Amino acid sequence: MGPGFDFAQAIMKKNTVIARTEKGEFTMLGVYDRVAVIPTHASVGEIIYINDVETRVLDACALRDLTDTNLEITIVKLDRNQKFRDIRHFLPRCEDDYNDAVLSVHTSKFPNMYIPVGQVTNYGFLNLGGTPTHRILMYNFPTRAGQCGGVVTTTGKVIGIHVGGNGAQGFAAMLLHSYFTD
Ligand SMILES: COC(=O)CNC(=O)c1cc(C)on1
Ligand SMILES: COC(=O)CNC(=O)c1cc(C)on1
Repeated sequence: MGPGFDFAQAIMKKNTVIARTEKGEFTMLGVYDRVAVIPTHASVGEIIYINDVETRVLDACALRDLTDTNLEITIVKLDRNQKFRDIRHFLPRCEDDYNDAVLSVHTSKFPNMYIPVGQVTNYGFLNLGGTPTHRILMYNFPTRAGQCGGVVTTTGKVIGIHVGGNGAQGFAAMLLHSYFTD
């Protein structure tokens, strides 16, 4: 409807795939080459389905900060025959707050879904499903089962992936440029 949704759509149409693990179907953001991200609770294994194609996982790493605290981001390298458009220049360098964010989801259950979530708070520490987690972003939307791995954008920036909610607020893990230096 407006430039927030325009940026979000441009990211979904070229930089997302549907990832299936034993723990369900997730929106998965492709970042550069064959490298993508998914929430660590997806429990990526040796094989994953990508748009319903059996795909070998070449490498997967559950990120933690230098306090050895969960970040809830897994970086996956896929044995795929095609590279993602490089979107690393849209990743923030620092932890920050944001206005006017969009959460975008693409699965069999929720195709072409875009949610204007509004203001995003650098919340930081949260107990997420019993797991102490850092760098959590918070927004006041009653997000639901099926939105995990959804992409959080502003106009011009890709700032996080949706990892949970409590029924009133939703929670995302930050994406930082430093995660994807090669
Ligand atoms: C909204 O209430 C909160 O708990 C937010 N916490 C902070 O202020 C905070 C945490 C980190 C890291 O940087 N600022
Ligand atoms: C503050 O309330 C919560 O932490 C709600 N829990 C989740 O969002 C959650 C995510 C996963 C996986 O398992 N539980």
